[PDB]
Amino acid sequence: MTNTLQVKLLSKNARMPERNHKTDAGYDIFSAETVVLEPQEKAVIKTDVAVSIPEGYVGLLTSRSGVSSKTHLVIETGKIDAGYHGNLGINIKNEHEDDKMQTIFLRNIDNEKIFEKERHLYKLGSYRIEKGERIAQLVIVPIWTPELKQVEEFESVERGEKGFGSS
Amino acid sequence: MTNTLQVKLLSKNARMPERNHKTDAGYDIFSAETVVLEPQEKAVIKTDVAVSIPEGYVGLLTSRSGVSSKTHLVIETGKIDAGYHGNLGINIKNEHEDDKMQTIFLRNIDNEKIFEKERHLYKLGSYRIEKGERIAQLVIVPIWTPELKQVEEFESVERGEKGFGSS
Amino acid sequence: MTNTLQVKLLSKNARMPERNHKTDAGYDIFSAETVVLEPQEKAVIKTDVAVSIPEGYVGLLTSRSGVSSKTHLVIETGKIDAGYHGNLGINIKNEHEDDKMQTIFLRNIDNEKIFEKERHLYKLGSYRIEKGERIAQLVIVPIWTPELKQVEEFESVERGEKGFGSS
Ligand SMILES: O=c1ccn([C@H]2C[C@H](O)[C@@H](COP(=O)(O)NP(=O)(O)OP(=O)(O)O)O2)c(=O)[nH]1
Ligand SMILES: O=c1ccn([C@H]2C[C@H](O)[C@@H](COP(=O)(O)NP(=O)(O)OP(=O)(O)O)O2)c(=O)[nH]1
Ligand SMILES: O=c1ccn([C@H]2C[C@H](O)[C@@H](COP(=O)(O)NP(=O)(O)OP(=O)(O)O)O2)c(=O)[nH]1
Ligand SMILES: [Mg+2]
Ligand SMILES: [Mg+2]
Ligand SMILES: [Mg+2]
Ligand SMILES: [Mg+2]
Repeated sequence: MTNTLQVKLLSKNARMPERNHKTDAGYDIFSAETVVLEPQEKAVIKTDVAVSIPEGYVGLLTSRSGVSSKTHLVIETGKIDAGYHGNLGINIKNEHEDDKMQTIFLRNIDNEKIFEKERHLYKLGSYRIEKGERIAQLVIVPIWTPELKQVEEFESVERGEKGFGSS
Repeated sequence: MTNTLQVKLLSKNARMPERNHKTDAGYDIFSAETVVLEPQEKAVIKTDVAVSIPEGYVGLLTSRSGVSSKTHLVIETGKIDAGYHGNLGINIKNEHEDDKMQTIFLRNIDNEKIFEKERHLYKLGSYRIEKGERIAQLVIVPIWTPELKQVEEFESVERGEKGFGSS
Repeated sequence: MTNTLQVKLLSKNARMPERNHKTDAGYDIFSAETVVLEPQEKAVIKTDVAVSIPEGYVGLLTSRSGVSSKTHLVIETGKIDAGYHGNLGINIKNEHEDDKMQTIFLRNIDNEKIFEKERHLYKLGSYRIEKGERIAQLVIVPIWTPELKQVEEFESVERGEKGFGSS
């Protein structure tokens, strides 16, 4: 049949993607690892989840408005090709500045201070993404993949070359 | 009928979205508030506009090439679910560095200095987004929302696990 | 016929976009110029390539997971309107911090040090994008462009106003 997406859990640490509502457009993706990201630090957070997006579609592995509005964790949107059967990685950076100051509080993905019994010194603006937290979503859209034809001029001429804030 | 989108203006400060051309793919969104963003400062700029995206679609509340190329104002693309009837917020950050230096000129969304009769000291790289300025656009695309089926291996095996700059 | 996209090479420095696989969702875009980007520096890298996206579609000129995961080069996704026949520009920023330190090594788009016989002093975190390197991709998706109808309340009431990390 159609209207079905294959998903493969690559470890015990993985979790099956879930739609929040029937109305909602994507599936929440869970982190399969606990990671501390210092200011300006980049990482590819593993999900231990693979999918088989069929042809004529592309998967947008993208941020959640809750995480992106509350924290300086920035997720560059991954375009999951209709073929990539590997481990989905979340391309992330802590875009907080490295101002050289210290603190004893990490911050969670809701920007709340993490209280812990054992005291540790962290760089200010550091985040902990915990195993099993919702940090991304996958929205699947159809694509158009025609063959390209080189030309010296186009088929028809109103917008033209105007762009980059021309109105 | 179909081919119609409901829009609700939540205040006098709101404005109806507009297509720039017939050719263009999205609707320009207007700020309903005047906001100053210092370097590294994050905000959710209200539009006082709500919409009812019908099911099988998602709305991409996204940047304009003019604003994003000229300024360090970065808009994280919001995915407006086919259901969210609330106030559309523009998830924004001033990604200019906080170098500790001062100036008397704010900068507008075209990166032009704002001249004002009364002198004030601002942090360098600060922006003023004025009420009624075009700061974002909404592009609506169809989505594919199938039911997920867990598997141990996929239906067919060429790309495979290769990614993250493998070619 | 349909299922064809017109492309126009605006100079000798341009190159025709290419699909990596048959499975893949987009066309790799090549830089038509050699550019050095210092920390925090913004640019619009020219491709010397134009396209005619037909109506009912939009082109996402977007990052590659290889470049974005390995370097601090951030590409803001351009929405190419179904009409824009101009030179496609890659809206890019070097999001590496300006920590005031120096080095003799530029970095390429794989984050590898560039060894050169003549010694030069660069700012730390500077990148060289060379003419003919793959720095972006174009994914084309269909759009929905209805006429807007203003209302005081919506046609039907479960999600409602809930958002920005409400679950
Ligand atoms: O965030 C991401 C982005 C991409 N990917 C995977 C999916 C995609 O099929 C694959 C390659 O994506 P891109 O074509 O955008 N990156 P690049 O062109 O550099 O790699 P390749 O040379 O393999 O195409 O990497 C992720 O798992 N997470
Ligand atoms: O920039 C934005 C992003 C999202 N939104 C709204 C639209 C969407 O329906 C809602 C939730 O979007 P996400 O699912 O991407 N964020 P999150 O998953 O954190 O919130 P929720 O738990 O409500 O799904 O927030 C905005 O108004 N502006
Ligand atoms: O990265 C980009 C982004 C946009 N563009 C072009 C394509 C698009 O048709 C045109 C305008 O895009 P936007 O509507 O998103 N920018 P803006 O609304 O500021 O400019 P205009 O006033 O011309 O619509 O600029 C690029 O070439 N590269
Ligand atoms: Mg959600
Ligand atoms: Mg526009
Ligand atoms: Mg920054
Ligand atoms: Mg590719």
